[PDB]
Amino acid sequence: IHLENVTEEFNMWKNNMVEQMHEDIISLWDQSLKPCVKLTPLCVTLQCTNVTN
Amino acid sequence: ELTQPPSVSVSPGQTARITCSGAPLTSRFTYWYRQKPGQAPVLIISRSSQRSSGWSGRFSASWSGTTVTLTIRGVQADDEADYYCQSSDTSDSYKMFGGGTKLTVL
Amino acid sequence: VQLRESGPGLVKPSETLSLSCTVSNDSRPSDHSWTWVRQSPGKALEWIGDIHYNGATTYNPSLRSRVRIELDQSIPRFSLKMTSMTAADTGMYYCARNAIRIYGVVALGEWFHYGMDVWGQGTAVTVSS
Ligand SMILES: *[C@@H]1O[C@H](CO)[C@@H](O[C@@H]2O[C@H](CO)[C@@H](O[C@@H]3O[C@H](CO[C@H]4O[C@H](CO[C@H]5O[C@H](CO)[C@@H](O)[C@H](O)[C@@H]5O[C@H]5O[C@H](CO)[C@@H](O)[C@H](O)[C@@H]5O)[C@@H](O)[C@H](O[C@H]5O[C@H](CO)[C@@H](O)[C@H](O)[C@@H]5O)[C@@H]4O)[C@@H](O)[C@H](O[C@H]4O[C@H](CO)[C@@H](O)[C@H](O)[C@@H]4O[C@H]4O[C@H](CO)[C@@H](O)[C@H](O)[C@@H]4O[C@H]4O[C@H](CO)[C@@H](O)[C@H](O)[C@@H]4O)[C@@H]3O)[C@H](O)[C@H]2NC(C)=O)[C@H](O)[C@H]1NC(C)=O
Ligand SMILES: *[C@@H]1O[C@H](CO)[C@@H](O[C@@H]2O[C@H](CO)[C@@H](O[C@@H]3O[C@H](CO)[C@@H](O)[C@H](O[C@H]4O[C@H](CO)[C@@H](O)[C@H](O)[C@@H]4O[C@H]4O[C@H](CO)[C@@H](O)[C@H](O)[C@@H]4O[C@H]4O[C@H](CO)[C@@H](O)[C@H](O)[C@@H]4O)[C@@H]3O)[C@H](O)[C@H]2NC(C)=O)[C@H](O)[C@H]1NC(C)=O
Ligand SMILES: *[C@@H]1O[C@H](CO)[C@@H](O)[C@H](O)[C@H]1NC(C)=O
Ligand SMILES: *[C@@H]1O[C@H](CO)[C@@H](O)[C@H](O)[C@H]1NC(C)=O
Repeated sequence: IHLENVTEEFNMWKNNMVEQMHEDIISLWDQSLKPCVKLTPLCVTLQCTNVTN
Repeated sequence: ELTQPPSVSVSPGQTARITCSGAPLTSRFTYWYRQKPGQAPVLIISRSSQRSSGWSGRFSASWSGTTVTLTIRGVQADDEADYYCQSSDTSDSYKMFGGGTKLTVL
Repeated sequence: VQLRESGPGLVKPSETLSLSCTVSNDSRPSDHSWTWVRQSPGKALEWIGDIHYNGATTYNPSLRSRVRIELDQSIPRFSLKMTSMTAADTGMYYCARNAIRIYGVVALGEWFHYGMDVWGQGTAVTVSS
């Protein structure tokens, strides 16, 4: 809804929209990480070599 | 550089093996050639992609330390020539040849 | 694929050297390497230098001060400029194609040398008087 002649100054560096958006996705992406496999028996004495050719 | 036997003697029918040694062969890839006297060299062992043993047809080659063995299966009397291993340096700056190895067929 | 060298036969000592190698019947002449390799009688082979069609050349560093390899691509014939001929350089000289196949980005070094498949005529380079 377009408005007529409202002198309003922004401040993109100081708002809580950025602060919440940073808080939302980290919590949301951690929420997808919950039901997956933990899978920490593999932290063992791994031994390797170069790929042979 | 590289290090080869000067000459290898074998009867026909057996398996002759030539050991190209040298300091750059710790890392880099080894070529092989054949040259008849009075004629041109002939590439005899080339390579495919890296994890593919190059190419295995009539000849083969293994690697152990700074030594590379040139396996010749089924020696007859027609392959009499002089043979050459070739590589480059690990720094990848210049290309050297082997000393030269004569095939001696009984 | 054909190839043929080009030579004068008899060269005096302390003069220069002008050789070339003409290539035909090559569907992709633009993506190989082109090299000179010489041979002394009863001796091993002796790499000289190489050229690629970008213009990048390398050389044998011991021979580098007297040699130069240049190139025409319209006629697929690359040249050879050796200076200061000595009698120890009397031998059998060769032009050769060193093939390269490609498994990806050329600018990232996803290529490898196939190997030197095609060898030249040979020329009795005689440095005498
Ligand atoms: C970002 O931008 C980048 C651009 O800057 C871009 O990089 C490009 O990436 C792609 C892939 O990532 C690169 O593509 C590769 O190209 C290779 C070279 O292809 C060219 O050369 C062939 C060869 O043609 C020769 O032969 C014919 C006759 O048949 C002649 O007419 C030719 O002129 C030429 O002849 C010369 O060579 C002869 C042989 O030595 C000489 O005797 C002769 O004198 C001649 O001088 C050309 O044919 C190509 O043109 C078209 O033709 C084919 C025909 O089928 C088309 O299929 C093809 O698509 C072309 O349109 C072209 O000019 C290819 O080798 C390479 O393909 C290999 O890999 C793929 C994937 O693995 C395979 O599917 C494919 O089959 C090939 O595998 C064979 O070869 C490799 C060798 O390493 C082996 O590993 C593999 O096992 C297989 O080997 C088998 O077959 C061999 C031969 O068949 C045999 O010898 C083996 O022993 C074995 O049996 C691939 O396509 C491209 O070059 C890059 N470009 C640059 C500039 O970097 C990048 O992608 C971009 N990235 C993004 C995200 O956009
Ligand atoms: C910021 O950007 C600027 C410009 O945008 C950069 O400056 C440029 O930097 C380039 C590399 O640092 C430099 O290119 C070189 O220039 C010389 C002379 O012009 C040229 O000879 C070089 O070509 C060699 O190097 C390239 C890449 O390494 C190879 O693809 C090329 O084939 C040449 O390498 C060959 O010779 C080497 C010699 O030691 C061998 O070691 C090497 O293996 C290779 O041999 C193979 O290729 C041959 C050709 O096929 C073949 O015969 C042989 O048998 C082997 O197969 C290279 O083009 C630019 O000159 C330079 N420009 C300016 C104006 O200075 C700058 O670096 C950037 N800044 C920073 C901080 O990086
Ligand atoms: C090279 O390695 C592959 C797999 O690593 C193997 O199948 C092949 O037998 C090997 N060839 C030689 C000659 O050692
Ligand atoms: C080029 O040589 C090939 C053999 O490598 C041959 O099959 C072909 O016919 C020749 N091309 C022409 C145009 O004669």
